[PDB]
Amino acid sequence: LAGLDTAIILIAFIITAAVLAYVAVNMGLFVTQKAKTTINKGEETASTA
Amino acid sequence: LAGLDTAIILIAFIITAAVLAYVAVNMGLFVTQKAKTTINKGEETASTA
Amino acid sequence: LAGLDTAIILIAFIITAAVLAYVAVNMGLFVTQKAKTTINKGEETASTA
Amino acid sequence: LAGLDTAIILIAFIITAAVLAYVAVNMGLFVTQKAKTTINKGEETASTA
Amino acid sequence: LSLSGNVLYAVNYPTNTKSYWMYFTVSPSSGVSSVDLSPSTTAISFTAASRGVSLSNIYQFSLLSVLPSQVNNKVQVKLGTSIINLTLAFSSNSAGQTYVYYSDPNYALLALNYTLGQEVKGGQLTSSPLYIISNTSIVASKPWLKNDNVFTFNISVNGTEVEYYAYVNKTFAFTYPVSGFPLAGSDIAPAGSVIGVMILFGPGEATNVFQYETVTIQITPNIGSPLTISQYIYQPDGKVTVIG
Amino acid sequence: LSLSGNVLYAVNYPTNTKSYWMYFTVSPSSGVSSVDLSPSTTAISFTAASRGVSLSNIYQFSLLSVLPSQVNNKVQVKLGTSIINLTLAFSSNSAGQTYVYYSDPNYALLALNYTLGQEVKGGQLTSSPLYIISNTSIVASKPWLKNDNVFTFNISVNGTEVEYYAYVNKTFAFTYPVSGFPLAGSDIAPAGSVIGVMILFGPGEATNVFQYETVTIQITPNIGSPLTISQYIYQPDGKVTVIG
Amino acid sequence: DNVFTFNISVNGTEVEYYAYVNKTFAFTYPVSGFPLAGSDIAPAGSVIG
Ligand SMILES: *[C@@H]1O[C@H](CO)[C@@H](O[C@@H]2O[C@H](CO[C@H]3O[C@H](CO)[C@@H](O)[C@H](O)[C@@H]3O)[C@@H](O)[C@H](O)[C@H]2NC(C)=O)[C@H](O)[C@H]1NC(C)=O
Ligand SMILES: *[C@@H]1O[C@H](CO)[C@@H](O[C@@H]2O[C@H](CO[C@H]3O[C@H](CO)[C@@H](O)[C@H](O)[C@@H]3O)[C@@H](O)[C@H](O)[C@H]2NC(C)=O)[C@H](O)[C@H]1NC(C)=O
Ligand SMILES: *[C@@H]1O[C@H](CO)[C@@H](O[C@@H]2O[C@H](CO[C@H]3O[C@H](CO)[C@@H](O)[C@H](O)[C@@H]3O)[C@@H](O)[C@H](O)[C@H]2NC(C)=O)[C@H](O)[C@H]1NC(C)=O
Ligand SMILES: *[C@@H]1O[C@H](CO)[C@@H](O[C@@H]2O[C@H](CO[C@H]3O[C@H](CO)[C@@H](O)[C@H](O)[C@@H]3O)[C@@H](O)[C@H](O)[C@H]2NC(C)=O)[C@H](O)[C@H]1NC(C)=O
Ligand SMILES: *[C@@H]1O[C@H](CO)[C@@H](O[C@@H]2O[C@H](CO[C@H]3O[C@H](CO)[C@@H](O)[C@H](O)[C@@H]3O)[C@@H](O)[C@H](O)[C@H]2NC(C)=O)[C@H](O)[C@H]1NC(C)=O
Ligand SMILES: *[C@@H]1O[C@H](CO)[C@@H](O[C@@H]2O[C@H](CO[C@H]3O[C@H](CO)[C@@H](O)[C@H](O)[C@@H]3O)[C@@H](O)[C@H](O)[C@H]2NC(C)=O)[C@H](O)[C@H]1NC(C)=O
Ligand SMILES: *[C@@H]1O[C@H](CO)[C@@H](O[C@@H]2O[C@H](CO[C@H]3O[C@H](CO)[C@@H](O)[C@H](O)[C@@H]3O)[C@@H](O)[C@H](O)[C@H]2NC(C)=O)[C@H](O)[C@H]1NC(C)=O
Ligand SMILES: *[C@@H]1O[C@H](CO)[C@@H](O[C@@H]2O[C@H](CO[C@H]3O[C@H](CO)[C@@H](O)[C@H](O)[C@@H]3O)[C@@H](O)[C@H](O)[C@H]2NC(C)=O)[C@H](O)[C@H]1NC(C)=O
Ligand SMILES: *[C@@H]1O[C@H](CO)[C@@H](O[C@@H]2O[C@H](CO[C@H]3O[C@H](CO)[C@@H](O)[C@H](O)[C@@H]3O)[C@@H](O)[C@H](O)[C@H]2NC(C)=O)[C@H](O)[C@H]1NC(C)=O
Ligand SMILES: *[C@@H]1O[C@H](CO)[C@@H](O[C@@H]2O[C@H](CO[C@H]3O[C@H](CO)[C@@H](O)[C@H](O)[C@@H]3O)[C@@H](O)[C@H](O)[C@H]2NC(C)=O)[C@H](O)[C@H]1NC(C)=O
Ligand SMILES: *[C@@H]1O[C@H](CO)[C@@H](O[C@@H]2O[C@H](CO[C@H]3O[C@H](CO)[C@@H](O)[C@H](O)[C@@H]3O)[C@@H](O)[C@H](O)[C@H]2NC(C)=O)[C@H](O)[C@H]1NC(C)=O
Ligand SMILES: *[C@@H]1O[C@H](CO)[C@@H](O[C@@H]2O[C@H](CO[C@H]3O[C@H](CO)[C@@H](O)[C@H](O)[C@@H]3O)[C@@H](O)[C@H](O)[C@H]2NC(C)=O)[C@H](O)[C@H]1NC(C)=O
Ligand SMILES: *[C@@H]1O[C@H](CO)[C@@H](O[C@@H]2O[C@H](CO[C@H]3O[C@H](CO)[C@@H](O)[C@H](O)[C@@H]3O)[C@@H](O)[C@H](O)[C@H]2NC(C)=O)[C@H](O)[C@H]1NC(C)=O
Repeated sequence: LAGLDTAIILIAFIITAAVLAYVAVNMGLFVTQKAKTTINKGEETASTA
Repeated sequence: LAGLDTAIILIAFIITAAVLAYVAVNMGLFVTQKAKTTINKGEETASTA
Repeated sequence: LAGLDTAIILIAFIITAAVLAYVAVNMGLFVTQKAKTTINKGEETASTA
Repeated sequence: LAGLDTAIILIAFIITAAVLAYVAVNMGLFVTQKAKTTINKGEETASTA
Repeated sequence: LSLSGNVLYAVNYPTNTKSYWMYFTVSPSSGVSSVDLSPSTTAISFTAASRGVSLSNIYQFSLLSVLPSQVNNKVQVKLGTSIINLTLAFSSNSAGQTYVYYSDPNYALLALNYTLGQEVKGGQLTSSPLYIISNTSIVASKPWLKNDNVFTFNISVNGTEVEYYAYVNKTFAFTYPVSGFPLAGSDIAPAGSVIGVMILFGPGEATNVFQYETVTIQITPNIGSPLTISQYIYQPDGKVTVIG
Repeated sequence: LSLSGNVLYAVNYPTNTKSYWMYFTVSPSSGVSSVDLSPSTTAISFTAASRGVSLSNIYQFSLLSVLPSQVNNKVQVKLGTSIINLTLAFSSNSAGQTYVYYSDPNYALLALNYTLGQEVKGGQLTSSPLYIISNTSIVASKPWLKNDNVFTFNISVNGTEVEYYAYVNKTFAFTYPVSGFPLAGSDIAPAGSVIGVMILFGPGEATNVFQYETVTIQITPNIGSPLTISQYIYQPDGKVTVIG
Repeated sequence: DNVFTFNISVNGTEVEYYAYVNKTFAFTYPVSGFPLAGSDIAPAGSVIG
């Protein structure tokens, strides 16, 4: 038993960490692309006149 | 008997661990989405001016 | 007789294990909800400013 | 008898816990090496340009 | 379940007096196991706590139950003399399985209008809460459609824009397959499937737009942890707005 | 997946009344592991929230499934008397593996036109949403091509410019290999491969150009985090424009 | 006790008010983005004086 129930908490905590991994990677891909776009618009703002 | 009563403590401890699994996964899904939203609002706060 | 008295110890030990099952499940439901509440208050403490 | 049958549940539960031990140690060795490899590839991705 | 897309919110923009629908995408978490999404077993709750709105279960229908042959070529557009059969459930093959999905919420809505009208016609359902028409002239003959919530969407047929008017009797949710779903007929989302969830607001919850408010949605299947979704909603910024 | 190139957007420049395609390049992030890109399992969503356009899955086809022998020497140009076989999938060898790629979106489009026409001919697909012709005279005999979305591209054959007209039935996306792809036949992008993603607009989404608007694309494979791509689009400045 | 003055305009006429302050104290009031009148809660995107 000590492991069976302990195996239930391992499965669940893996899934819980994998959900943070999923969100953090997606949102890093998002924000870094917002940064890419912003850097481009910043250069365009400095060059165009 | 040694197993019959021992089988009562296994059933109960499984349910107890499954209840933590249920709560931890739900609350991880919740907090990671609060993080997603926060990351978005942080970028919006840095970009909007 | 060997079984009659042996049947008295089985009934009693079942009840004894069922009492632990009752307590452990109740107290797991309690503590996991204290965890849920705490996780919420932790996020609120990190977000509110 | 109370011990003979009780000795059957001890042998079995030891084996059951040893099986979790076997799996958890193997899979920890696996995932920590996936982490090692990932950390290396992350540095290589930051350095190579 | 994990939230596996943005949460989209639709309103009568720019006027923002009335609320139309929310759309979001879900999938089984970390690819580990399948989830039963049958609307008999599963609940979807919706709460906007600030305004005291709390619906314990809005989930009514699923297109996961529906085979492509039940919806394709069964709604049609009269463009003058010509009559065009619509294809709504798209499909593709891998490893001898047919995958089924709806490319957008508009084809999902039309497939649902058909399915629910067909279930009313078959006596399996008392009334459809959704009614979709291209012809608005009909509404004068059907006065119950005057007061319930209405929104519009366009599809293209023979390269021509067709506007449909969707009439919604009460706030309800439905689900439909988006990718990785070979189990057509089942209501089960397998691991590595992607499921669209759409909430259409009725005249109660539609009454004014969500602003400066927290909206919580929770999907609770019969096995496993529920998925709880929460957004604080700022003023909506377009016909559709990304809220989360 | 990481976005591993610029996002290119094509329109009927300078008139800017109509929208043709978007192209961008993706690769598995930081070289760590492979990604399944099969169009049965994966979704690509497209949303232009301002105008209420929201497509939950537009991904239909992949040339990652396609061996060079299935496309090379299988489309041809009649330059007067002479007939020239095209090579579309380029290939090279390293360590006993054959790498496969398409040098540009034009050869990828022709390889897809062939592949989908061949799948229709084989009864595996009901209709191709893409049809590509050099001869425009044909269009009068095929009135369904009159109203769907059309764009043109040129390739050079025997040093002569050949214009092709691409007719697009509905908004769809496809993927094709660009480099580091030895796994031809598989739909799997291995770590250190580069995959072209191309979205062709149908007559619905084509109807007017994106300006002063946010466009979001999301690629969601069956395992791992989705890649979410977002651009605010200013007025497009050429036949192709770099939007992100 | 401490006294300061401020002017408001009423019927285009300057009215001087004298404010008498017994002890050092602070108060808050809404400046923008505050629909929650009655609550003492500053919502996200409100501005409080
Ligand atoms: C496009 O949609 C139509 C309406 O749902 C559908 O008509 C129905 O057809 C079924 C049986 O199909 C046969 O007959 C139809 C003509 O009615 C033919 O188009 C088809 O090839 C078959 O021969 C019939 O039971 C039902 O009453 C019809 N409904 C209506 C309102 O007419 C069409 O079949 C369908 N497909 C095509 C190719 O037009
Ligand atoms: C959504 O379901 C409605 C039923 O709940 C259905 O209304 C019925 O419509 C049929 C006739 O349908 C054909 O004609 C219409 C135009 O009149 C086409 O748009 C449609 O594609 C079909 O070819 C009618 O006999 C019946 O009386 C109606 N029933 C009710 C309750 O009003 C709607 O047609 C359907 N929406 C769509 C877009 O199909
Ligand atoms: C919402 O509930 C209404 C009252 O319960 C109901 O109104 C009744 O409609 C029936 C039949 O007309 C409609 O049937 C389908 C539903 O199966 C509608 O989608 C469509 O618009 C048909 O016109 C009518 O005989 C009856 O007199 C009405 N009664 C009352 C009290 O209003 C609506 O049908 C139902 N759904 C919608 C979409 O409004
Ligand atoms: C939508 O419903 C209308 C009434 O419910 C119906 O109009 C009725 O139809 C005829 C007249 O023919 C119409 O046909 C064409 C094409 O549908 C229309 O564009 C045109 O303007 C005509 O009105 C007539 O018997 C009846 O009195 C009409 N009723 C009304 C109130 O106009 C429409 O035909 C139908 N479809 C469309 C596309 O509007
Ligand atoms: C969705 O379809 C509508 C009808 O199928 C179409 O409206 C028709 O178009 C013109 C009027 O111009 C419209 O154009 C803008 C932008 O599309 C609309 O926002 C505006 O409100 C105008 O209505 C007209 O010839 C025709 O009578 C219209 N028909 C109806 C029923 O309104 C819409 O243009 C089309 N797109 C959108 C975004 O709504
Ligand atoms: C260039 O493209 C042609 C069209 O796809 C292709 O013709 C096809 O050929 C296959 C079998 O190939 C043999 O026969 C062809 C002539 O048809 C020879 O060129 C080739 O050397 C082989 O001997 C045939 O099954 C199919 O019907 C043909 N299709 C058509 C439309 O004619 C050519 O093979 C290909 N290569 C060359 C070198 O011309
Ligand atoms: C590419 O176009 C060239 C003309 O722009 C053409 O050169 C001329 O060819 C003709 C006919 O002779 C060739 O026929 C075949 C082509 O399929 C060749 O394999 C063969 O060797 C012949 O040379 C010739 O009368 C004329 O002199 C050529 N023009 C010049 C300036 O030299 C090419 O043949 C053609 N190539 C292909 C592969 O189609
Ligand atoms: C894209 O796929 C189309 C099929 O979906 C295909 O149309 C078919 O064309 C064949 C004949 O193909 C040969 O001839 C044309 C010029 O007529 C060449 O451009 C081409 O390279 C081939 O050598 C015809 O038998 C059939 O009826 C057509 N099918 C349909 C549905 O129209 C297109 O040819 C193809 N595009 C290209 C550039 O190959
Ligand atoms: C987009 O969808 C149209 C309707 O579903 C369809 O029109 C039908 O086309 C068929 C066959 O003609 C075409 O076949 C291929 C598709 O496999 C086309 O790429 C090519 O242009 C061929 O000419 C025709 O028999 C039928 O009458 C048409 N029916 C209708 C209602 O339009 C288109 O084929 C399809 N694809 C494209 C590229 O437009
Ligand atoms: C594109 O399709 C046309 C018709 O679908 C076809 O024209 C038909 O072909 C012949 C006449 O010969 C033509 O051949 C050359 C080379 O293709 C042309 O440049 C020239 O102008 C001739 O027209 C005839 O039987 C038929 O009536 C023609 N039909 C029409 C409408 O013109 C073209 O040959 C074909 N290819 C090209 C390159 O245009
Ligand atoms: C889509 O709308 C087109 C008009 O915008 C229409 O083309 C015109 O069609 C008419 C009538 O001819 C067609 O009738 C059926 C359509 O059901 C076709 O299968 C058939 O091949 C005929 O061509 C024609 O007078 C006119 O010349 C066409 N216009 C042009 C510019 O070519 C299409 O027929 C229609 N398609 C469908 C499938 O409804
Ligand atoms: C792409 O190929 C076209 C045909 O294969 C070719 O058009 C032919 O060229 C001339 C006309 O000059 C064109 O030149 C400019 C710049 O290329 C074009 O933008 C302009 O619109 C003219 O059309 C003519 O002899 C021939 O008839 C044309 N053929 C057709 C079908 O238009 C284009 O020049 C070539 N390049 C581009 C950038 O479009
Ligand atoms: C605020 O309101 C005061 C009374 O409501 C007013 O004072 C009255 O104005 C004049 C005297 O001139 C004043 O003007 C300057 C600039 O405003 C002051 O700084 C200066 O100290 C003078 O007092 C007089 O007719 C009347 O009796 C004054 N009343 C009182 C009670 O002083 C202030 O002028 C006005 N503005 C400011 C900035 O204090």
